[PDB]
Amino acid sequence: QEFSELNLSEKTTKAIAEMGFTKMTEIQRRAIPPALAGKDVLGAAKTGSGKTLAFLIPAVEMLSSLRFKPRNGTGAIVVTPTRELALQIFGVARELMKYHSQTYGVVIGGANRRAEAEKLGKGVNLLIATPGRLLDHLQNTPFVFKNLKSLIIDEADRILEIGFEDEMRQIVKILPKEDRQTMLFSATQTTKVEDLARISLRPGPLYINVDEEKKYSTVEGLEQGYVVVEADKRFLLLFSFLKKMAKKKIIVFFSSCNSVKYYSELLQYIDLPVLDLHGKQKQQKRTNTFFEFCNAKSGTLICTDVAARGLDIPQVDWIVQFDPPDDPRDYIHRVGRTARGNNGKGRSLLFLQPCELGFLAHLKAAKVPVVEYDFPKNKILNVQSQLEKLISTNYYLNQSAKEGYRSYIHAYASHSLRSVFDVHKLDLVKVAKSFGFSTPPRVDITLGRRAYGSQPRQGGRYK
Amino acid sequence: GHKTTRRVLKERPSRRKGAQSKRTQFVRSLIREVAGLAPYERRVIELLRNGKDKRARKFSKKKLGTFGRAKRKCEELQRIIAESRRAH
Amino acid sequence: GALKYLEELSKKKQSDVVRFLLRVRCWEYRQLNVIHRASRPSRPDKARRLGYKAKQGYVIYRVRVRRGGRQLKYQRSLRATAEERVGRRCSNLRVLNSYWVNQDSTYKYYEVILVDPNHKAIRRDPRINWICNPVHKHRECRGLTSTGKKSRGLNKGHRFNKTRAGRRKTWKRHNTLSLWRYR
RNA sequence: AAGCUCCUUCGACGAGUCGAGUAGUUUGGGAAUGCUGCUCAAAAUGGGAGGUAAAUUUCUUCUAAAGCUAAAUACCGGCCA
RNA sequence: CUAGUAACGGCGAGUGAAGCGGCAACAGCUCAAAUUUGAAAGCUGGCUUCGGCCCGCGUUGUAAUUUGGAGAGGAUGCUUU
Repeated sequence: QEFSELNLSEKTTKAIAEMGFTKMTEIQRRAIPPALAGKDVLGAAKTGSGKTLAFLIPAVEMLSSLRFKPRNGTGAIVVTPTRELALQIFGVARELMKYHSQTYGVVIGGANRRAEAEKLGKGVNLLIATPGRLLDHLQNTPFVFKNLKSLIIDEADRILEIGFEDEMRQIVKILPKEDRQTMLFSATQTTKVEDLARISLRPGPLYINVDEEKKYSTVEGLEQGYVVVEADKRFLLLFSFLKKMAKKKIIVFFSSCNSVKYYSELLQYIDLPVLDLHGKQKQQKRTNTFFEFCNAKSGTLICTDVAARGLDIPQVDWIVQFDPPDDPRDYIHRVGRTARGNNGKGRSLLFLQPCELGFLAHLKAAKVPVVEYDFPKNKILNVQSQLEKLISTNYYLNQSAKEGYRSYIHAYASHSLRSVFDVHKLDLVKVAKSFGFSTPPRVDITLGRRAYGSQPRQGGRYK
Repeated sequence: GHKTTRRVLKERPSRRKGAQSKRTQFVRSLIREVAGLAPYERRVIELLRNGKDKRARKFSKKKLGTFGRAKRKCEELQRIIAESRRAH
Repeated sequence: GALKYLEELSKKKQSDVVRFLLRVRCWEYRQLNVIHRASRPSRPDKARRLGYKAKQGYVIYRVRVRRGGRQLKYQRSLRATAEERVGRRCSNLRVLNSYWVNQDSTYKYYEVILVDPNHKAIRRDPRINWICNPVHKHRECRGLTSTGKKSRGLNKGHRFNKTRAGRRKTWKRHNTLSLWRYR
């Protein structure tokens, strides 16, 4: 079944046509028609099937059909575990509402609280949010959420894994329940996921299964290479690598889309040709770029690890993890298997600072063989002075460097493995020198006794 | 009494006319170290370093006029003692 | 820049730096004339927030005023007495404002920012040339400065019922028998 | 040169002043009604003023210590009518 | 008009407001707390053939931008002199 079969609005059909999507996966074809009918949806699809459109088409259709306005507040709320997933969904929603007069916005932990408060006060019809910041804005900021008709919970297994259980309990308690359609998605099925589906969804769900049963998570047939490099030289090493492994196939993973955009512009100026896949471009541009990379003899493509999680990775010589991996288990097992390849074995290199070496101990516990890569100091192409002159003289590159630095710091702060990757152990001066700064720009890393005679409160109203 | 549909209001920029700003906190902390202490603040700090918190609170209340101002001053001087010990 | 730090320092007047500086200055001012021209403000943050500009036509004048009662208390503030004495010495200037700079056992020292209304640098500036109008002749004598506004009770509210528009005008309004034509 | 919109960026707001004690003066007004003199002397999700027996000070409403400004108002004096 | 009400008082003499409501008239603004910092861009005087030349003030801050029911910076596309 194709997208023209359902009687969508002409604005939504035109937007999907511009994306280039004419055929659906199983999860879209099996979720969009029941969700347009008003039924709550329980899903079992993984990241990369196309679940984003599967929960964004009914929300956009509801917002357009009820004629929502910015004075009406939030109509649909999409809760995501991490900030980069929220930004990917925000890019998809920006592409989807190209012709829709409805507003869309993102609320993520680590951004400006006052600017987000003003954005919510002005009116955001589709709100893609992170649980802690969403709860903070729901509790302490004045904005309209009384006309809520759609609550999408995406990737609930990861959110329950990070520790947002009580946050989602208060979120479901706060949010209105009458005439609200709930769509919850999770790649696994645990007891906490069942509890969340019980408190959130109505008594009658619809359980849809799009998942491969032959997951090859074997812990022996693998080999993960790593290189220990200090922060202030990290990019330089990558640049040297990306100039020495020319005439080869390299995939590079970054933590954020903003750093991908910054390094794309940076490598354009520093005469190293690359290809970029970040969520600020058209979906058509991204598909054409990935198709061109898939049918090339050489070249390097830089993208986000969560952006290429749902991507058919071709045969490449090198898979480089420049930034800390968002999902270390998934990274090691699945990305090492896609790095080894169907034919002659490629290699999966991981960039480690000399403060995250405990990851190696984790690789000792999982019984995964490791390979250490060293590099001579004299073979690093030193372009640091040119980089600093470029950052100091170019206003657009300075802005991109600041955005990439902030995105890297915030993604490092919101990390599942906080023991291996701790922001407090990071030297901000050195990593900003890696981004090309003489001084590190200002960022927020974080973002007894009871009273005498005090008995617990039993009455009164606090707002 | 009468039933009307209450609106959600725009956030007032006059709200919190004190300081949640980090720069004013930085300036306040730097000036404290540079300027030094008042004689009564030094007496309160020498009582707090000896563990005589009750006398310190009474002295602060007597020389400030309010129990809340005394509490705030005693917490500020205890914080100064804590960072002075940390630097020591 | 630096004026924020000076404002925070001025808010700790018994700290060691400010106490030392206040005592040394008090000694010097005590041995000077009662009303003497000050080359520059000793408290630039305070003068700047009161409207002093480093421009030709602006003058600082330090003045000492004997402190204490007049048990009849003088209903006039010591700061008002300072502005009046300076305004008579500089009868060609307009008193803009004044502020406390020091206090001793027998005197309280104040600095008065004055403005020359005949200087062309003041007459051409739309931010200050309101003082060039003849309705602002001797503002300190009619209770039109900050101390005058405070002592006349010119505030909004139920606490200032009899003084918010002028005490004597309110008394004359309340004590007037209004007889209309058709009674 | 200017207005608006948007936001993965920011947002500095007045101190010998508030306030406490005390002596006068003033007001219909001890939340001292206001002012002044003396002694002590602040704060930063702060401060001021109110509402409320309602279960603890819940809530409400404004930003002091810098400044300008026509009209409606007064008028035994000035130029006239 | 409230209202000779509230409130205060050898609670005697008495003293004595204000919010709301109707009307007359209506008008809003300027600074300080920011680094112009890729350029003191600001101003008083004197000399003039009046067109532009000197000394000085000022960086311990003169212009522009901003004044918290705000604002700034980027981006953005219309609309204004």
